[PDB]
Amino acid sequence: DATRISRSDFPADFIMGTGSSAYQIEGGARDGGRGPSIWDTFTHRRPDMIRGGTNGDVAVDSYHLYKEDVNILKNLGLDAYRFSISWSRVLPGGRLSGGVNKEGINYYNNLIDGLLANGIKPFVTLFHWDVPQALEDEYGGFLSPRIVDDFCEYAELCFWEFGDRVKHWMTLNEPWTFSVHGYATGLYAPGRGRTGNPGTEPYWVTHHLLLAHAAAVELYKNKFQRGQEGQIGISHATQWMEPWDENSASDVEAAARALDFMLGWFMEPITSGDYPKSMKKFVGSRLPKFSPEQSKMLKGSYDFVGLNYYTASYVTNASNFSYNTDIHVTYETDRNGVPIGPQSGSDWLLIYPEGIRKILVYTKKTYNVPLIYVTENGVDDVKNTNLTLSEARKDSMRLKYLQDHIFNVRQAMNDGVNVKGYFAWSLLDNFEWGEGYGVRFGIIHIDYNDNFARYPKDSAVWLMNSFHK
Ligand SMILES: OC[C@@H]1[C@@H](O)[C@H](O)[C@@H](O)[C@@H]1NCC1CCCCC1
Repeated sequence: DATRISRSDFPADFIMGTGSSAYQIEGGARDGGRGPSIWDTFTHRRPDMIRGGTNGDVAVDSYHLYKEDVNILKNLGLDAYRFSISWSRVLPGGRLSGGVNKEGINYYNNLIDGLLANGIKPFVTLFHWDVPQALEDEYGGFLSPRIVDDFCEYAELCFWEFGDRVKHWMTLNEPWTFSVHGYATGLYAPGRGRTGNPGTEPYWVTHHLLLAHAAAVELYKNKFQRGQEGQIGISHATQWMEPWDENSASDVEAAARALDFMLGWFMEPITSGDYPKSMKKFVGSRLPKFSPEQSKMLKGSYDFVGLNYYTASYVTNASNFSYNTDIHVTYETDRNGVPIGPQSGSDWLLIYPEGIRKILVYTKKTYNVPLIYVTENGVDDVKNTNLTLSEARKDSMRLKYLQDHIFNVRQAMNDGVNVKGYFAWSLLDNFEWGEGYGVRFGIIHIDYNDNFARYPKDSAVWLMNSFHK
């Protein structure tokens, strides 16, 4: 019975928490010296790409309301909190010569300090998609190898300013999503590929993302880790991939190829220093090569890996060039009119709790990761502006979703997966990228009509009751 899952089913030192990213919650987009990110620009110049034409100028105003969020996190009672630093908040021009923003540094110090004063461990992501527009404009951001050294300078600033208090770092969050939705489908910032080339740019972007991650890891391990004694890893997008027909060799290979193109793309480089065999074969000359020094730097470049999980799909074989077609699979939601899971508030999120278990087991089996966190797992409310607060806060479906997924994490730990922590996504309803504000992922409700007033959902209350202390 999943409804009974609690902290006493986990080791005493198992880490529970919640999450956010800077662009999605902070606001103060031009306050306290922040420079623009590619997401400010995308939402400003291309509001048609956003459901409701909205943007993160104000988001849910966590920049000004940080003390209120810390009070929420204290009452919630979980050990940890995962957030990202906005690169163009601390470095408005992305590179050092664009200026060092002291006030932006003070904001993160205030947040870290409030978190530690309340017994909450900060888990901090350097890059959650908000590339400085200055670097995007000067040289194409992640399209250019120039991004590697600038990300390193930025990482080093953060390690220096915060590393005495921050002990868990992640270089990147979902570089998969960043690369694919930014450069293959062109639906997320910087909006390319839909002037862009979905057949070449996602592979260059991912290549530079990997090299940025490698160089920041090397920087931390060689220059900060002995003095600061923290850990550094990375968070990856995952989706469970199931063969459509369990007895079809062709579907078994296709589901594995889908895993290769989503997770393997990033996991194999940090495991053996090269891309998956299947990507080499299907992408060919369009997949960049790592130099021997790059391979050596990438291999084993983490102290832990976080996985982000939402949903699952059946997979079968497919029937000029583009990342989406290179995978050579067709996704399927149903077997004989039975969907793999029911929909959440979003039609792409089919609830399949076993998938987080299979994705954990798969990651240990294939990549032999010694330390794994679930860095994101969560579900969105059905869209409804007709509900009063007593009704909107009864998130039965999210409560069941978390219970079921956390139960599956425990199952994966019984299978031998060394999971060290689990972070629900998200702490607050927030800006859901291309979907804007209508998609609510929070365990804490936001009232968009009244200065983003916070109110806990039943899921938050159950997390506190079941997992506090
Ligand atoms: O959309 C849910 C969260 C975001 O709010 C967060 O910024 C990000 O890390 C994660 N991506 C979901 C993931 C991305 C594309 C395929 C669907 C599922």
